[PDB]
Amino acid sequence: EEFVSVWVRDPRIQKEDFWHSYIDYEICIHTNSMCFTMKTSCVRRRYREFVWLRQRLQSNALLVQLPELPSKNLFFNMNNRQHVDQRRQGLEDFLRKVLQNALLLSDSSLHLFLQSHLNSEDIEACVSGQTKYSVEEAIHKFALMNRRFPEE
Amino acid sequence: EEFVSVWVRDPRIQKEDFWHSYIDYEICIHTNSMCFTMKTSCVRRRYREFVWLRQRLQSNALLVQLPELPSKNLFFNMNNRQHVDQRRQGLEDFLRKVLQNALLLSDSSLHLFLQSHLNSEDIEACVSGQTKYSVEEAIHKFALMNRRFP
Repeated sequence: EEFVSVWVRDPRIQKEDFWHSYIDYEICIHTNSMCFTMKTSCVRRRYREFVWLRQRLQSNALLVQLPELPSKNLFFNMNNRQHVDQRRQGLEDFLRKVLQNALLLSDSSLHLFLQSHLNSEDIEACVSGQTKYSVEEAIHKFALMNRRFPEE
Repeated sequence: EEFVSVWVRDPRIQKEDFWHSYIDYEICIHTNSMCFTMKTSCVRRRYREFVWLRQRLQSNALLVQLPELPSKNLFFNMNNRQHVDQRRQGLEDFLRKVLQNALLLSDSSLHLFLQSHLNSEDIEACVSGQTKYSVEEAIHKFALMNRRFP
């Protein structure tokens, strides 16, 4: 019987030796549902991308009540363990709830967010019909790159 | 439209401690079909397991002619680059033909052979209903273990 499971884990600093470092997380999906292209996926995303995601979803579903995100960057300090953990929990809760909703499950944005390398610009390009590649193509190409699959 | 692609590659010698040696191969599937559980898979199998597979398939589809397997087995010398290559080619051709056939595509044995770690004893157990886990379970657990998922 159909299930979908999601973990957010493994916080890591990025561009650490630059100005403009940021923290991102790993998002792992495991499902047996027809809804997803891949039954498993791990992808890395940061809070600002979750924000984009939330608002993208909100604007295609005016009547839907999106779940909360955890606290904003302004109130986030990576040296406070409790911060980084609260953020990860919150981002898990957010996705868990989102994924319980079939209308949202039907948004290619969410799928590309979860099962592709594409950033928000390209996601928007892709679901709006303006890229050479389809949504399925992008997802498959991510799995091949990501699983170091040989051949083609 | 739906596609399915298979490669057999990366022959390797397997040296269990003893005077025990064999070659196995990597079998990689890439598909976008609803027929398969996973859209990608890489698993390692050996010639003898193919032999098992072919007889198992033959016996659940008694009206289908199965493509042949490569036939030079006694002769075969795993230190002859060309022997091992001629094999892997044959095993690719075997699977490619097999997969073009929808009756065979609906045999769980094939799926477990391609998308799980289970060996033949367990495959048989599993498709017979004698294991605690289902077929879908075994395939999903393989992908999780294999993709180092938490």
